[PDB]
Amino acid sequence: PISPIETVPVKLKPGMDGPKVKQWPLTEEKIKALVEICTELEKEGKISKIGPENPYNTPVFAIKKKNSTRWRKLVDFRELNKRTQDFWEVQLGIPHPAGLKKKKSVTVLDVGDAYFSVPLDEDFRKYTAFTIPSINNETPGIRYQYNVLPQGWKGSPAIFQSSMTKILEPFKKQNPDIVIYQYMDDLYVGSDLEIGQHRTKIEELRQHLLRWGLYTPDQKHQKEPPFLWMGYELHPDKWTVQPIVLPEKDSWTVNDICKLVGKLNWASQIYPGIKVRQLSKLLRGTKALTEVIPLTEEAELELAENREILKEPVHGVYYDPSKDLIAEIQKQGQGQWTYQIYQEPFKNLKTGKYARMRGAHTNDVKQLTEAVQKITTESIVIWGKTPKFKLPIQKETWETWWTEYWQATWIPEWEFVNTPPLVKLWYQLEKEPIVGAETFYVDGAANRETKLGKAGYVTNKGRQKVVPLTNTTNQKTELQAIYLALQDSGLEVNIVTDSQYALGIIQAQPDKSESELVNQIIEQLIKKEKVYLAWVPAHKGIGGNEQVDKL
Amino acid sequence: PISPIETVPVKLKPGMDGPKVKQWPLTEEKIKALVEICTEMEKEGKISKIGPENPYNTPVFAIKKKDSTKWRKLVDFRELNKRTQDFWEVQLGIPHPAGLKKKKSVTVLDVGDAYFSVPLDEDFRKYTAFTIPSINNETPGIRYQYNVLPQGWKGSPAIFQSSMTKILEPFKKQNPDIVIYQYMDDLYVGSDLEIGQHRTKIEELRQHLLRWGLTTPDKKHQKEPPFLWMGYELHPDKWTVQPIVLPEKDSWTVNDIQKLVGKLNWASQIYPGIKVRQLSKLLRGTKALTEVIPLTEEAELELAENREILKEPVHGVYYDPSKDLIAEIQKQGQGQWTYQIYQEPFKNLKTGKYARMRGAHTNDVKQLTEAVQKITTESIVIWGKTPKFKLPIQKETWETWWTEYWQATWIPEWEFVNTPPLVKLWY
Repeated sequence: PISPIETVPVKLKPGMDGPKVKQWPLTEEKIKALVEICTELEKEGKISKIGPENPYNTPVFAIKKKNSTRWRKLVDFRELNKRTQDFWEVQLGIPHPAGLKKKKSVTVLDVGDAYFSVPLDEDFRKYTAFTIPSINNETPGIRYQYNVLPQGWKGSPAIFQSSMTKILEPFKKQNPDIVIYQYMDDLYVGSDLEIGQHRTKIEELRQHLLRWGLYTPDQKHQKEPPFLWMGYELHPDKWTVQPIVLPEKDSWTVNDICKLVGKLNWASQIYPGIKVRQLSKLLRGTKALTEVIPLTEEAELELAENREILKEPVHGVYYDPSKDLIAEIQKQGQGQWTYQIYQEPFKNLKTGKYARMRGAHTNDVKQLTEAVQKITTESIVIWGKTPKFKLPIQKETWETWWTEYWQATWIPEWEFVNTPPLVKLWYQLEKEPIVGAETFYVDGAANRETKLGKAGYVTNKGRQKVVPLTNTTNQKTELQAIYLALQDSGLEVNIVTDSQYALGIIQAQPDKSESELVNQIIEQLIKKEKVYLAWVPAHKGIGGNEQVDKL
Repeated sequence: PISPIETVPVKLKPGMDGPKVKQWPLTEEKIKALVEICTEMEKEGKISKIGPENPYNTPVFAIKKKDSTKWRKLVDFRELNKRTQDFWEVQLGIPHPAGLKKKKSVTVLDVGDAYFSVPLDEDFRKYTAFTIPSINNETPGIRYQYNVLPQGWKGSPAIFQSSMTKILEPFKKQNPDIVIYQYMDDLYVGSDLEIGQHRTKIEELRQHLLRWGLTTPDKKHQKEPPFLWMGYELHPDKWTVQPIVLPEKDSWTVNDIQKLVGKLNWASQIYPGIKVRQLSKLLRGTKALTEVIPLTEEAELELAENREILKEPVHGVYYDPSKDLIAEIQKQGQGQWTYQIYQEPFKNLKTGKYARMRGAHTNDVKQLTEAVQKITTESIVIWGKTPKFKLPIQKETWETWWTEYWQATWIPEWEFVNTPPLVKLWY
């Protein structure tokens, strides 16, 4: 039933105009199915007929369920959605079950269908026009335009969520104690009443909606745990995510890979790692919705990663606002981190892993910090507050990094957990030059045009090395020189360089890098007893640095 | 006047659209506050609930002013301001009070409340949309747009200039020596009166304004033991610059002269009159670092001459009000933070060293945050313009907690940089 609720005024992007796309005939059985559906959808008031001064259209489609000989209208809105105004998405992620408190009585209503019942602004209506072919091209054509939010349109989700909100406004203030989450198709309702007074409010609310055209299937006997909500199974003192299975097939069409990314974008939020780059890219062009598109080498690879990603159950307990929030983090190795957020020991609210960095040179203490940061934000989004941290690092290790590191850095209040592998700095550079250790004056250069270069040093004892290099850069050679000096040196050494690039890398105390060279340096530095790096400008002729290179 | 006066037509800069900034997650404490604040705001018809058809959005949050118990809604209108027409309404006019920075005392009063009386152009309103978040995304955000001039918006002060001066007229005559400059939602009132005489003239001004509609922050008490009343009560007299110096000790090692010639080579970028040759030819030879190499070869020549060059202001350096100020902060260790403001690289208008809270302190973000606000306040008082900060912090570290220690009603422009080995070059 078309709601008597005010319509949200919609507009087309400035300058742009309604869709003019015209479709081609399909099949006799389909052109006949459409007519039958369209006499059904015209019955109530969802859609209407027009054919005089409507000069727009949108592609039309009739598919079938692989379960029965039934065909339903798919209308392709990909075009209109490009010329339709943006709506602001007032959602900063999707609800997380672990952010739910327990309720004696819980019901989940089905409003999947309610959008078809919310009216569409009158003016924007003429742009939802679509026309179906004719059997053997007999009749001129059937022109239809929608009266309600069309399935698949851009603003359907936004205007319905917005309308559902206003409709619920009165009922939420009248019953300030029952909690009502609304996320598209589901409607979570939970109160701490006995089953019956709650079943009353339920029908009481099932009527309030009916009063505004929103007819919600009669299933208030959804008191039969578990309850299904948003892809989660809500048990009495536990919740589990229903496993998601991605369709694995031979050939793929535009409609299929599109529908695939759709559900992936869904799982991407419950599960981490879901990457949808390689796939979505196969939507190039204005290619028909039902046209087979071959999955590239990355598309089959990416679908494989995602598939093994969500291959296990996820579980947790509910939130208790009385108790504190504890988060614990462990170093998994190979730049991987694990964590658990709980209130009671071993009864986790949420668990997860953290994924290194998109840079080059890094370090455990740093890695750990970003991890704390990620958890803090995630916790504030889910619970509204930062959690207490249990970390595998001494208060002394952090004090050393927090004072010798040149960038502001901070970690909330934490407790040290004595569980290996502990995180620590693997070496410290010396602050003062070392007396008695041989001083190496390193340097290295390269020819940009031929990529050929050389790195070497010249110590005080008179020692001098010079190795020729193939396909390298000035930065690589400058680091290689630092490397020579460190191979050909005792337990203690002094290195003087003209490379500011290099000074900065080694001075940030990396313990793992992308550059094999840098790693070899790391590996080397750990083996030393006292290292001292010193900088001095170049082409100024300083020390012996000027008397290093010949070429 | 809140009277049914006509609105001033306002437009965005050409080819630019409204803001579409994401709302960051807030804590339950700040959400409940924003909710309470906004329910009253609309109850009085100053903001209005809006739908999803309004695509724009600016980030909103709460803080406490220095030493306060009252939450204050703060909307990050940086993007909106950037996209809003630069109002010709007395912009070059009211040339910044070059004497404001010269006074003994300067109080800062929050007059942003005045804005809530002048209506906002109905066509501009949609661009002031902000969203209040939900814990766990329980519900969609709570959305609103402003029906009146908003605090934090660059046009609120511009439009009100006209009735602001008309209220300051009686005061400015009775007290011809008191200087008053306004920046955004703040009134900067400075005098040369004894701190007691000053506070009296401020409470007088407060009351006057109060008699003309606008409310200002109260001067409740100063009982706070941990010294928390030194804010919003400036003393521009003590503002001193930080000179670039050189080390001085009896023995001089090879290393010392390398960390001396090096530092000086960089300094010569600022002052083209620094010779290095004397000390470079004294470093000749692949010698050991710890080797105490005689100061000789007429080293005291430049070593003491260049020590002098670092006592004269930079040649050609002056403030050009037609370009943004830039600010760089360096972490020096031990609650120490040095900084520089300039408009052209190496032509510093002012170098400094945020030192307050230089004690053993645990929180760098808190310190840098307070530093940024002190440097921002000094720029207002000196040049009447906030600078663009280059912050020595990782983007994510900063965004996770800066609003936890913010008390300014303005927010400057900032970016993130990875400080190199140039920190020590500022001692």
